[PDB]
Amino acid sequence: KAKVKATLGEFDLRDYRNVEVLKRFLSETGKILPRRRTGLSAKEQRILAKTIKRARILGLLPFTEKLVRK
Amino acid sequence: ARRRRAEVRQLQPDLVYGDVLVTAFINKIMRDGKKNLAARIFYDACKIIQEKTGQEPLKVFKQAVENVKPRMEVRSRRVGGANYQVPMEVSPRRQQSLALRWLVQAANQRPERRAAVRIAHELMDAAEGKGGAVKKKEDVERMAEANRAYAHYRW
Amino acid sequence: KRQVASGRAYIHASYNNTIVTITDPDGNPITWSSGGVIGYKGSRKGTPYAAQLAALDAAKKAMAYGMQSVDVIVRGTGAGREQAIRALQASGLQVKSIVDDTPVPHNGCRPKKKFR
RNA sequence: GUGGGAGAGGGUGGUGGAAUUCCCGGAGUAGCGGUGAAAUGCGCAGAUACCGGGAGGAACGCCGAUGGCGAAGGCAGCCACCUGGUCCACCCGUGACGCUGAGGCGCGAAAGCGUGGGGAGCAAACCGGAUUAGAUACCCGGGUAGUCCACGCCCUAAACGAUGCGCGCUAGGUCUCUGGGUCUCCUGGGGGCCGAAGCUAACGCGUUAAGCGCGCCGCCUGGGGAGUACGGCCGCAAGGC
Ligand SMILES: [Mg+2]
Ligand SMILES: [Mg+2]
Ligand SMILES: [Mg+2]
Ligand SMILES: [Mg+2]
Ligand SMILES: [Mg+2]
Ligand SMILES: [Mg+2]
Ligand SMILES: [Mg+2]
Ligand SMILES: [Mg+2]
Ligand SMILES: [Mg+2]
Ligand SMILES: [Mg+2]
Ligand SMILES: [Mg+2]
Ligand SMILES: [Mg+2]
Ligand SMILES: [Mg+2]
Ligand SMILES: [Mg+2]
Ligand SMILES: [Mg+2]
Ligand SMILES: [Mg+2]
Ligand SMILES: [Mg+2]
Ligand SMILES: [Mg+2]
Ligand SMILES: [Mg+2]
Ligand SMILES: [Mg+2]
Ligand SMILES: [Mg+2]
Ligand SMILES: [Mg+2]
Ligand SMILES: [Mg+2]
Ligand SMILES: [Mg+2]
Ligand SMILES: [Mg+2]
Ligand SMILES: [Mg+2]
Ligand SMILES: [Mg+2]
Ligand SMILES: [Mg+2]
Ligand SMILES: [Mg+2]
Ligand SMILES: [Mg+2]
Ligand SMILES: [Mg+2]
Ligand SMILES: [Mg+2]
Ligand SMILES: [Mg+2]
Ligand SMILES: [Mg+2]
Ligand SMILES: [Mg+2]
Repeated sequence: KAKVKATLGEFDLRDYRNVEVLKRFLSETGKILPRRRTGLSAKEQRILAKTIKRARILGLLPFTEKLVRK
Repeated sequence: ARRRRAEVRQLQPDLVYGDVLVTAFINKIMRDGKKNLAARIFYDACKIIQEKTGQEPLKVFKQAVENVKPRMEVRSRRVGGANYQVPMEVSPRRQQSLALRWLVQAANQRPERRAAVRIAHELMDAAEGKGGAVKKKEDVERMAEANRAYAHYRW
Repeated sequence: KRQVASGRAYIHASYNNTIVTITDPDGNPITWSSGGVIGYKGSRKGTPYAAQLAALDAAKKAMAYGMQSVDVIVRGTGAGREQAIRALQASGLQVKSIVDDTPVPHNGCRPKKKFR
């Protein structure tokens, strides 16, 4: 399976307003994806998590979602 | 059978029909090791069942044993306290054994005086779809379709 | 007396019971059923067969209301949490979609001693 | 000193969503809950389930790790402000200014105390239901103090790495966090795992020493009696030294 960073450009991990790329790092639900599927380093993941929470509080990223086909 | 599969005994064929189920039924009739008396019982019953109804005793025997074979039963399984009755299907070999046992036990639970008469009338009733053996079979099947709520305990 | 023709179906399954509430596309309920609505009384209500029977009974009451297309919402976990959806699929109601919306907190309340 | 860096380090104020409970409303019947089974309990004054709205308290899912920070206790949503510690590179400045540390002083999980707030959920005591030979327990239903906040006390612990602090010396290999570098790698500084020499009663330790040395502090001298008695000091008390 493909990791998120493998298929992506040279993007800003500190931009909480870019929903297009931050949506890639969320799961089918609103959960943040683990490093196994994001292909990020520890520092990169640590920054991404905080930017994702920032975007969430601004109503740009979903706090949680609903699972399908279950 | 802890180690092996307990290979099934292959009964000898029959001298009159040449069929193995007849020999198995004759064994089920035999008691105290008297296969001669049991064979005489079964074959006088064959004559009686072929005369009182003008059909061949072969296919009537086969159809009766086929009518008595059940398709489901219950076994007790220990789960969370006292055990429960769990339904399940039946092996063909066990279907054969249970059918013949119910045949003999319902034949000897009959009022008829002579043994051969009991055997003949029991086979007739079972071949028609009624009688005591088929009643026990349908009670076994009524155990299924009833406690089917435990269908997730099949094992 | 409603003729709803379409709606949602919520399956709340626990380890003590499973209940099905058939509702309309804007949230109000139409009918419902459970393991106690049908004959079972005690722990028998938590078996998958009771969940199947409850789903089927609720689906038939929906037929009485005139339900054809159904969206499924699932909350909780227990025996027959899936059997309810299976019976609901084969009940005669065209299943639109299945959704698991089990509410999980963000670590807000302190559980009972059983749950720690 | 300069220039960079990582962080649930601390304090203050703000702020977000999920969930529980409760209240208002809509729609909707006959049970829900709970257990190995059950019963107490709740429900026709309309519950449970579903939908919308409101209130309030407490805690921060995914990220999260075998991770990080702190002297220890301990510290997880997000934002801002105030502030501590620490690491690296540059080789710039002072020029032995160092190490330890009896007493003292400060900090010190939880529970507990006092005054005043707060109170969803949980929950000692307690009230019931079961189970059992009995149930004063485990299991179920309720439920107060408390848990939360402000301020002042309390000074205990498996306060654990059961390993005091500092410095130097003594094979490496592997995983990792964070810096620098001419960036298959090297070089620092933390977190693990194997294992040289050596150590150990053995288990095991082994550049994060329980190895080889040095400095300084604390403590030990058979078990029970007993962390008891008396005395002193501290404390509102419980009690602590
Ligand atoms: Mg139940
Ligand atoms: Mg912090
Ligand atoms: Mg802080
Ligand atoms: Mg209401
Ligand atoms: Mg009532
Ligand atoms: Mg009542
Ligand atoms: Mg009443
Ligand atoms: Mg209130
Ligand atoms: Mg985790
Ligand atoms: Mg700082
Ligand atoms: Mg110089
Ligand atoms: Mg000089
Ligand atoms: Mg010192
Ligand atoms: Mg001192
Ligand atoms: Mg304290
Ligand atoms: Mg306290
Ligand atoms: Mg108090
Ligand atoms: Mg409670
Ligand atoms: Mg209780
Ligand atoms: Mg009693
Ligand atoms: Mg020493
Ligand atoms: Mg580098
Ligand atoms: Mg540290
Ligand atoms: Mg190292
Ligand atoms: Mg050796
Ligand atoms: Mg070792
Ligand atoms: Mg050393
Ligand atoms: Mg030693
Ligand atoms: Mg002492
Ligand atoms: Mg002594
Ligand atoms: Mg003591
Ligand atoms: Mg004295
Ligand atoms: Mg004293
Ligand atoms: Mg005094
Ligand atoms: Mg004491």
